[PDB]
Amino acid sequence: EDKAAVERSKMIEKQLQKDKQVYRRTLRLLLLGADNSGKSTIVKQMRITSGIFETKFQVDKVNFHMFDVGAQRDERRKWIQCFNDVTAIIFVVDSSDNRLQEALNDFKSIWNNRWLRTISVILFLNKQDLLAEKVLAGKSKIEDYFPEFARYTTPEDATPEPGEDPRVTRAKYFIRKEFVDISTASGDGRHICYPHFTCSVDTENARRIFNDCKDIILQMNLREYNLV
Amino acid sequence: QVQLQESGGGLVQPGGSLRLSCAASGFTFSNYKMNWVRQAPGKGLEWVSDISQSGASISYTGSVKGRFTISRDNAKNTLYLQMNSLKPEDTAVYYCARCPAPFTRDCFDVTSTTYAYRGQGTQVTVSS
Amino acid sequence: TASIAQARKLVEQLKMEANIDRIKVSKAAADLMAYCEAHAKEDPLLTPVPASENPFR
Amino acid sequence: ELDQLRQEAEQLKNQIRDARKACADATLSQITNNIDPVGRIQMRTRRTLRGHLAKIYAMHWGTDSRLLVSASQDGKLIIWDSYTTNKVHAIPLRSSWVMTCAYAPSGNYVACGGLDNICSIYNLKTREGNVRVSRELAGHTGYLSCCRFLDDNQIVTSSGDTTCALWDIETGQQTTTFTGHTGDVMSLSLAPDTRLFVSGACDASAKLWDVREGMCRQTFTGHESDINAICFFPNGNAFATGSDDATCRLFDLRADQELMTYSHDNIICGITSVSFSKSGRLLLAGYDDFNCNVWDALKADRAGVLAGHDNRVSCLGVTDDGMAVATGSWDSFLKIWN
Amino acid sequence: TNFAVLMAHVEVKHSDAVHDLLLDVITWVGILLSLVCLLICIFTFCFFRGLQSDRNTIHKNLCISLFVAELLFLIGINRTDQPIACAVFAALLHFFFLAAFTWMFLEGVQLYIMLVEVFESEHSRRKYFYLVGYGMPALIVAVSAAVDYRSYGTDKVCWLRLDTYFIWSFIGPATLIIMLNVIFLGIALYKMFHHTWVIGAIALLCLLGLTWAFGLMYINESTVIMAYLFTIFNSLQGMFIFIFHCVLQKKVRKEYGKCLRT
Repeated sequence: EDKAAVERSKMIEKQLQKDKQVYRRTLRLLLLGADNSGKSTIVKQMRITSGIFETKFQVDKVNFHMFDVGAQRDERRKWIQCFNDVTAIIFVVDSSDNRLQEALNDFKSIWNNRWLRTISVILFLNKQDLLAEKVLAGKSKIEDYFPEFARYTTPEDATPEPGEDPRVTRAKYFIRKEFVDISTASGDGRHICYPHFTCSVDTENARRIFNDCKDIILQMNLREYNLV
Repeated sequence: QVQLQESGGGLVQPGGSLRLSCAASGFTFSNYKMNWVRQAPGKGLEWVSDISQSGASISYTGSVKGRFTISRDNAKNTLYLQMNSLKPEDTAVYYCARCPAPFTRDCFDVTSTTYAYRGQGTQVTVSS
Repeated sequence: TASIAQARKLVEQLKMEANIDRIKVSKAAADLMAYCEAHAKEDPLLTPVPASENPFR
Repeated sequence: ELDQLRQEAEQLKNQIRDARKACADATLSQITNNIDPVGRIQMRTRRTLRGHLAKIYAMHWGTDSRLLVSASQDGKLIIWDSYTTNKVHAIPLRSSWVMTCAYAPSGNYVACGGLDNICSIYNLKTREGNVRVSRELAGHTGYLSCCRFLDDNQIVTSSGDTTCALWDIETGQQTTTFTGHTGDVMSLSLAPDTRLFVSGACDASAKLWDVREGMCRQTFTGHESDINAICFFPNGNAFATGSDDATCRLFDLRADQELMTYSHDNIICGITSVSFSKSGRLLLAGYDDFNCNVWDALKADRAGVLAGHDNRVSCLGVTDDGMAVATGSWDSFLKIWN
Repeated sequence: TNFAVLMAHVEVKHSDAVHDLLLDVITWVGILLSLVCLLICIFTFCFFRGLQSDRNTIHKNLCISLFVAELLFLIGINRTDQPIACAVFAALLHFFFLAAFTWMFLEGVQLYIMLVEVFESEHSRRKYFYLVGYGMPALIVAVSAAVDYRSYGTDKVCWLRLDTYFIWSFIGPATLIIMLNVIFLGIALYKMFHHTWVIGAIALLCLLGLTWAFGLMYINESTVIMAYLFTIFNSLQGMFIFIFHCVLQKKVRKEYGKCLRT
């Protein structure tokens, strides 16, 4: 009765070929942030005891699946190894000073882990309007938590947006400079960080994720040709 | 059986000085990365400074820049924090922290939900 | 008083774990060696079998 | 008072340490200076099963030593016939993040679990010939790590909320809950008689549990970091543990302490999977440096290497009659050795 | 009748020196140096599981076509003494050289859809590859034979004729293909200077048959240096393909080590 067995194997192989063709052209992203951030808003901002939540969207006829972590504990050193083959990690930060040091430390620890040294990170510095109002009002002083803001000056090649006070520009680019210094401290050249500024009510995030994924795959293709 | 025990601390006037010394038992001391943590009334768990395997890499939080010094004593299995010129906002309980794995440069050790290899702590009180 | 309950449970468990009969280590070593020697003729990965009776060849 | 409780805990711990140090008279290495070394052990790949699309995390053998199940991070569970490399079943899952699998001792059911905090039980032989989902078990508050069957109507699970549980299938309700660890629970193993089982749980500690009652019998310490894999010795009177500190150890349940350490000065990577052989003479272990090691369990000296993989080795298993050894790794292939 | 008759539209080339002996020796030494590397390439691209992909497909077919064409060139070019026995060799040579050039073109088209259209596509395109690789050569040979079938064989050698312009039924398309490959090449290098070396750019000079244009500008004497470059570089195409895509590639060399260390 070997003939029936071989027939069953061939049918299963046909099914697996269809499944592989579907699977090979879907991108997978992982979302990370803190409780006081606004990643839920971003999840509700994107349109086409559960342990994990999944959302799906489609941009320019390409399908993205995104994943968020629900009912889990706060120790992350074991289920973070399940995401070593994803396309990108999306990190959301509350840039309204204080818990910025915790965000810096978490980003630094993500950056240096062995199973995540080839994975790129897309950085969102959320909470912009709150930062603007806080710094403009002047009740709280940034110089208390970070002494190095007592000498920083805006680089001469800056390109500020119109209708904006220089003080808020100094603040925001200082905060970005800290993260980029931690990023380029290793200086290896195998993975890259992308910083952006976002607010609570915006409608241009899918395009940013799209473009950075395109750049990621372009680099990966150029490395195949030994042509970089 | 990982064990860490702290010593030093107590009461000290503003602008004072003390030395916090911590001893370890139950593992090789050199392969690891070590950290400092403190907790103030009505707060969570904080972070201060870190030192690597050899003592050639140091890192501080901004609030204790120019104040406190960290030292690794390999032969005597000890970690040291020299602390000087204080403010009343240093009143806290103080723990050491060991990284979970050897031969690495990453940490996941601030968790409230009972991180395993963490000390019991000592009390530092500043008043006048 | 969560800490009090946790300490009480820890002390109760330690007390229940300090009154269990134990034997010597060399006895355990002898038992393991005897077991290893007993079933040595039926271990193909350590004692290879002929090719005729091998299901995989 | 807290101080009195802590002092009592310290005194009990010191009494335990004294009574434990009052039992080490002979070492395993001194009583075993007249054992013939097994010599070099060379193993050759006989089969290579292909068909998965991403990394594999688990596999279980059948009771007849012919059929096996495999689980991958692409949402699929395949049932293979190893003799002929045929495919007997392919099953798609509702979730892609799978971490465990189990195969029923009677050959009628399979189970799976992962990051959805849910255990799914699938029926194999139905009147229509189709595989359908028979049960879903829910109630855990953290990701599942391992699961094993006792019979057609009971199951045992271990989760990342520091707990283990015994489940009744027909009613669909929890029957018993085992608590007492401190960190995530990583692996559990079942005894040959299925009345006691052991668990390793990511705080350098291991415990033994009784099923019909629900209490902890004894605990063991000694590792420096997390614990990753665990399994029983054939006679049910020992077990072996691997850790993320690059060391393996052997524990016993009657002398109630440590016996033998397997380590080296070059090995600086942890241990992923562990399983014994039929006689208890070979200890097989997977490492994060792409290859598997075969250890003489009584001499603590290496005896063989298997070096055919191109990524991390995750799962490893031995047959019920002793014939073949099956390994699966993060490169989407699976190999049979004999 | 050395090697440059393939690319030779000016029929009045007549020499007055000892050049012919050197050119013939270079051709014979070059081709036999190939046909040994191409076999290794075909075996490597066929018998190895870890390299299966579209690029490997195109490489394997290019090697097969080159092997057949060069073998037929060596066996049956100097057989002008049987009027109906190499008027069939010309057709085979035509068809297989055209196949080689079509696969060279598919190399550049493949280079397009990995840097410009970065993402994957819905459906596999293997069948269209096999249908454009072996379809256009067959169609061109059939149409050419329909228009004229008696021009398959000359007096000096039996390749395409020259009194009538039948030769442009091979020079025509081939040149066109080159005129597109260079385009694609530039695009690749453009990304190098806009999004982020010598070894890779030289390695792409062999799959893309860019050196084949040297033997088009070879008309009178005091131009003989061009035929020399053609004969030296093109007859050694197999050697360059082998060196660049079978020795300096980490993947292929690791696979060799794995299959040999067992």
